[PDB]
Amino acid sequence: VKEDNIEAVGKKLHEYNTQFQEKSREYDRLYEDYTRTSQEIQMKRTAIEAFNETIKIFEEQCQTQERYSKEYIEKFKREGNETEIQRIMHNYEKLKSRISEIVDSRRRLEEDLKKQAAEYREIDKRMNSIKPDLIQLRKTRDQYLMWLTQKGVRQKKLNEWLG
Amino acid sequence: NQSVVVDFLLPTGVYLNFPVSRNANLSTIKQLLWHRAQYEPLFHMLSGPEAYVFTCINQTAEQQELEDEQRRLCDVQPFLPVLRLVAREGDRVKKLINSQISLLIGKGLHEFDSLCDPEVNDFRAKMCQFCEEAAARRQQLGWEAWLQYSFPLQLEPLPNRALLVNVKFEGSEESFTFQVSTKDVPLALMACALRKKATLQVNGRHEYLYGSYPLCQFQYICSCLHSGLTPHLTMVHSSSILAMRDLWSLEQPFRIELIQGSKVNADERMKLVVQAGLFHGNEMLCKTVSSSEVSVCSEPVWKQRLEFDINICDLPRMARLCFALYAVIEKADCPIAWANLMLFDYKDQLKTGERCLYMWPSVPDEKGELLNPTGTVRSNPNTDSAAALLICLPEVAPHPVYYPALEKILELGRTEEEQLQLREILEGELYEHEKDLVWKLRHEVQEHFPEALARLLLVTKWNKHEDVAQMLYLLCSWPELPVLSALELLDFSFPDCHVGSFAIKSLRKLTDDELFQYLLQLVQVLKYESYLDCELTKFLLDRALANRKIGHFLFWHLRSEMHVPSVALRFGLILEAYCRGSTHHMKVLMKQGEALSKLKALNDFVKLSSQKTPKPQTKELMHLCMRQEAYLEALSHLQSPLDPSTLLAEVCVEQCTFMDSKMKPLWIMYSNEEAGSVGIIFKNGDDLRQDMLTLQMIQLMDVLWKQEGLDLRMTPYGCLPTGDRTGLIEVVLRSDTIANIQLLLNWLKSKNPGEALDRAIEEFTLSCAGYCVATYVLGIGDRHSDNIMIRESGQLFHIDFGHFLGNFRERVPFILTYDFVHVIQQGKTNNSEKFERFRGYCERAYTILRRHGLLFLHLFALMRAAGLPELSCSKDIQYLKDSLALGKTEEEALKHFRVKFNEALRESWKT
Ligand SMILES: CC(=O)N1CCN(c2cccc(-c3cc(-c4ccnn4C4CCOCC4)c4c(N)ncnn34)c2)CC1
Repeated sequence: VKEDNIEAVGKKLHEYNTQFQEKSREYDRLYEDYTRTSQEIQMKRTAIEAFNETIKIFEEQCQTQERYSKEYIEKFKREGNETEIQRIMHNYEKLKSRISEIVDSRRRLEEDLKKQAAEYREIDKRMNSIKPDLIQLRKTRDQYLMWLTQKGVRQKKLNEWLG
Repeated sequence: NQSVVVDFLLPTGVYLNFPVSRNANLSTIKQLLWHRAQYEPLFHMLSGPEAYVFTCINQTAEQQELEDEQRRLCDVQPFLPVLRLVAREGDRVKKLINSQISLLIGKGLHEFDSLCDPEVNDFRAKMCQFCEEAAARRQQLGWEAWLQYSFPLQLEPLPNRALLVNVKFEGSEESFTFQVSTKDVPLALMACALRKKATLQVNGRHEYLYGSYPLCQFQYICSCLHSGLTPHLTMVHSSSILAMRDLWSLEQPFRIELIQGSKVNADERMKLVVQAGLFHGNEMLCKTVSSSEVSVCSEPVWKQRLEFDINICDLPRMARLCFALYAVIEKADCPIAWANLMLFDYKDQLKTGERCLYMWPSVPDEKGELLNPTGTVRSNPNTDSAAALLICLPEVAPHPVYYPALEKILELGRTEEEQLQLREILEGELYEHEKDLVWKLRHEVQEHFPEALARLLLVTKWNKHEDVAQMLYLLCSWPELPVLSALELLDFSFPDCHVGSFAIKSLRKLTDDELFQYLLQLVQVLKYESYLDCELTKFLLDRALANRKIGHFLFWHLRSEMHVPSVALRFGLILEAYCRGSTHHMKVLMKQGEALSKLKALNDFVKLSSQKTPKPQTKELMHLCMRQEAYLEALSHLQSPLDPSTLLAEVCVEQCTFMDSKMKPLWIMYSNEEAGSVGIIFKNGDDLRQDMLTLQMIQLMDVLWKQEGLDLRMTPYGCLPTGDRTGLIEVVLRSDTIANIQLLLNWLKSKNPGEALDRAIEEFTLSCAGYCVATYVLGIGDRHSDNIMIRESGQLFHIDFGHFLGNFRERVPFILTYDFVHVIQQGKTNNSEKFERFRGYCERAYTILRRHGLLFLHLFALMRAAGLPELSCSKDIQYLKDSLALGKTEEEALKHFRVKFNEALRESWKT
C-alpha cells in the first residue's frame, strides 16, 4: 500500500479494481479465442484424416482398376474391340484426374491448419503476457481491501469503491 | 442447392460421377447408379444391386458401411460426396454397431486405436465384453425382468379413497371403466378387469403398472388423483412385451531427468522455471523441488536432475508427479502450463524411461498455487499445438518393479485420558498435534468410531510405506459404512484405490431411485479418477445395464461433455461400452441425437433470421424449414430425452415458436392422438449444468420432504444438457410469469372458480414455502417476478437460475414477497390462521433439510469436479453449513430461522 490516508487509499482501491475488472475481461475474451481455436484445430486435423482416408480408397480403386483391367484389355484386343479398351482407359484417366482434385483440396486444408496453428500459438503468447499483469492487479486490489478492513472501514464504503 | 455431384467407385475399377438430390435415400441412389452404370464399361460383370453396399468416409474420418439404405444422403453426411460399392456379406453385425457408436458418442472409435496405449485397449477388451455378456444375459431372462429393465417403476416417495379407473386392450377401441380402492395392488386391478372382460401400461406413455405396490403409490395415479382426471390404461400380457424385447528394498531417493520443453510461447525478456512436487490427493509427499532459470524460447533445454526428499520404497500407489512451467523475470510470476503423471502405471509397474507430457494451460484463480495436483493425470489431446515437457524416469533394477500385492501389503501391516481426548477431536480440520493422536489410537477409531474412517485416512502419513500398510490393513477389516459416509470417500482427498473400492462396496446398497438422485455427482467424480478401469466405472456401467432410465441419463451425462478435452477419452470409452450392452436403447438415443442435431441447425437459422426480419416473419420462415421431410421425420416420433417414458409423437408446427431472450430458445410443441400436449425447449448458447444441479437439489428436497409426509406441491421440470452450451428444458403447460400476470388473485379467480379457489390458495401456500426455503438454502439471489412462475392450478415455481450460493459471495436473505403473503392470506390484511400455517410449512421444510444437511455438503463437495465457477472451493460448500445452520443445535437453528423469517416479513412491508 503506497499511500496512508483512508479516502486516498479508497480511490486507489476503486482504480485498481476497475483496472482488474478490465484486464480480467480481456483475458476471458482471449481464453474464449484459445478454446475456440483449440476446437477448430482438432476439426481441421480430423478433416485432414478424412481426406487421407478418401485418397486411400481412391488409391485402392486404381489398384483394383489395374489388376481387373489386365484380364479384359487382353480379351477385347483379340476380338478387335479396341473401342472397349479405349473406354476402360479413358474412364481410368477420369478417375486419376479426380484424385488430383481431392489431393489439392487436402493441400488447401494443410495451409489453413498451419496458419491457424500459428494463430493459436500467438493467442497463447498474448495470454501468457497478460497473466503476470492480471495476477498483480488481483494481489494489489486485495492488499488495499485488507488495509481498509484493518483500518476499520465500513462495508458500505468498501462496496462503494469496488462496485 | 438441392442437388450434389457424387463420385461412384465400382468394384471393377470403373469411376462414375453424376448429380443426385441431397435429400435422396441410398436405396434410390443405388438405382440411379445402376441406370447410368449400364452405359459405362464392364457392367456385364457386376452382380445385382442388392449384392452390394455403399461405403463412405463419414464426418469422424472413419469408413462406414451404409446398410440402412433408407437413410438420406444428408442424414448420412459423408465427408466428401464419394461412395464405393463393396461386397455386402462379411459379418455386418459388428460393422453396423461399431459405426453407429462413433456417430452416437461424437468421437470415432479409430481415435482410440490411434493412441497405441495398452490401457485404452485393455479397457475396451474388458468393458465391451462384460457389457456384451450382461446384454446377452438380459435377453435370456423372463418377461417380468426385462419389463423392470426397460420400464422401471416410477413410484412416489395416507388415506384410502375411491378411484374411478379406465381400462382397454391393444387394437380394441372399446373401454371398460370400473372403480377400485386407492390402496389396491395392480394384481387385483387387472383381476377385477379380467372378470369384467368376459361379461399394466399407461397409453401414450412407456410407463407400466406392476409389482407388489398400491395403485396410489404410482406417479400416474398420484397425478390423476390431484388433477382430478381418470387413469386410462391398456391391459397387455407376455405376447406384446416379447415383441418389444425382440520393491520395498529400493531405499534410494526419487529422481527425475528434466530434459526438454517444446512449443513454449512467452515473452522473450523472461526466464523459464519448472516446479515439480509429489502428491497423493491434495497432500504433498515431499518438498517442491524447482529447476534452473533458462532463456525464453519455443524449445528450452534443462538436462537437469531433480531429486525429491522421499526414498522410492516410500512412494504410495497413487503417487502423482505434478509439473508447472513458470515464466519468471530473471532475478508477479506467470504460470504457463501444468501436467500431472502417475508414478505407477495401470498394471502396477513403476514407470521407467522417457515420457513426453503434453501440458495443459494454467488459469489464474484465487489460489494461485504453483502446482495443480487435482488436474487430469492424462495428456493434452491437442498434440498438434500444445506445449510439452520431455522428462525421463531412471532405471532402478534389471527387472521391472510392481507395487506390492494385497497379500504382501496386509503382511507388513499386521490409555483412558487420551480416549476422552479422541472423543473431543472427532467432534473439519485436524492440526499436527491432533493428527499424531488420532493415528496412535487408530485401532480405537476402527473400534469406537467406524464413521470417522475419513478423518483417519487423512491423518495417515502416505509418504511412509510403513504407515500406509497399517492403514490399508485396517481398511480390509473396516465395518461397512452407510451410503452417506461412502459419498464423502469419493472425493479427490481419498485417492487410494482400496478406499474407492470400500466406498463402492457401500454404494452397492443403493436403490435405483436413490442412485438416480446422485447420478450427476457420481459421473463428475470420474474426473478425479487416475486409471480408465476403476470400480466406479464398473459400478456405473453395471447399474446402467440393469436399468434403462439410469442408462439413459448416464448416456446424456457423459455425451454432453464429449467436447471437454480432459474427459473426451474417458467418457468416450464408457459410452462405447454402454452402447455394446444396450443395442435396443442405442436405437432410441440415435432418434434423439438426430432431432437434437436438426434443432441446433434450426436454432442457428432462427438466430441469424432474427437479426434481419421481425418475429412473425422468422416464425413462418422457421416453420417452412421444419415442414421439410428430412426435418419433420427427425423431429417427429421419438422418446423424450428429458424423460424417456414420454413419447414425443406429432410436431405441432403451428404451435412451434422461439423465445425473445439472450440466446433465442426454440419452443417445440407435441400432440399425441394415443395419450397430454407435451412441450420441450431447445436452448443453445449458455451452459445448462448449473440449472440442472439447482433443479436436482430442489427435487432431492421435494423427495426428502415427501418422505416426512410433507408434500409442498413443487414443480421439478426437466432440464438436460445434451452438449456444448446445448440442452433441453421441459415445458410446464398452463403457466406464466408473475410479471406477465401483473399486466394475481384475479388470475387465480379466472382459473379456479368456486370451491377450486381454496384448492389453488393451498397449492400456492405449499409451493411458496418450499421455493422460499429452497432459494434461501441454495443462496439463489436475483428472484423477481420475471423468473417466478405460477401454474393455473395455483402452484408457484422458480425458473432460470444463474447465480448459485450467493455469487451474484454475499449472504442471500430469506425472502417473503408482499404479493405472495397477500395471496396466502386469501386477500385479508390479517389472517393469523392461514399465515401461521404457512410459517409452519417453512419451519418444517427447513428442519427436514437440516436433518439431511451432510447429504447436501457431500453432494456439493463432489460437484466441485464439474468446474462450475460458483462451486469451486470449500467456501461455496461453507455457504450451505451457514444457510442450514449445521454448526448449531436444532432449537438454536429454528430460533435464528424464525428471526430471519420475521425480518423477511418486516422488510416485505418496506417495498
Ligand atoms: C405459448 C407460447 O408460445 N408462449 C407463452 C409462454 N411464454 C413464456 C413466457 C415467459 C417464460 C416462459 C418460460 C420459461 C421457462 C423456463 C424454465 C426454465 N428455463 N426456462 C426458459 C428456457 C429458455 O430460456 C429462457 C428460460 C418455462 C417453462 N419451463 N415452461 C413454460 N414456460 N416457460 C414462457 C412463451 C410464449
